[PDB]
Amino acid sequence: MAHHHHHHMGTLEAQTQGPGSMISGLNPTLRLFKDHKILYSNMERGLKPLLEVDNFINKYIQNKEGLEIYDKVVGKAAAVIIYNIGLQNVQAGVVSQPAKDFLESRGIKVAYKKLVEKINDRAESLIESLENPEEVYKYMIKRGIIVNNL
Repeated sequence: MAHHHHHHMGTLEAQTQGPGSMISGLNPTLRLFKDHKILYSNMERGLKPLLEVDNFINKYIQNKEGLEIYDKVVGKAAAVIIYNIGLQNVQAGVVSQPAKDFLESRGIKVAYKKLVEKINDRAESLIESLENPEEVYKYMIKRGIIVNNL
């Protein structure tokens, strides 16, 4: 038994396709992981840096909770910033002694390298309570170690 079909006009009107993507041979010097698995990949310089992905962590990263991060150099600015982000699992290539100390002191599990005892910054010998990142942040402007440029 066959069925006779009733014909119908297509009448379709589609929309433009979205943008593609690009890579850089420099590779993501900044990175986010979950269960050591690559969650996200980013640069600290260029468009959408470590500063901007911080400036909306909550909005960009829904899974901020218990997440891991990777950076280049944990200086004073990177110490205050990582503390501002509030991540418990971090990795870096290099780290300043007061920075590594502060991170491990907050109970942040970190993987990084540098053999030093003291970075010559006068805030250390002046400020009694190294609890508040805003005290050192001002001196961080004074020495200008907020910009990653030697």
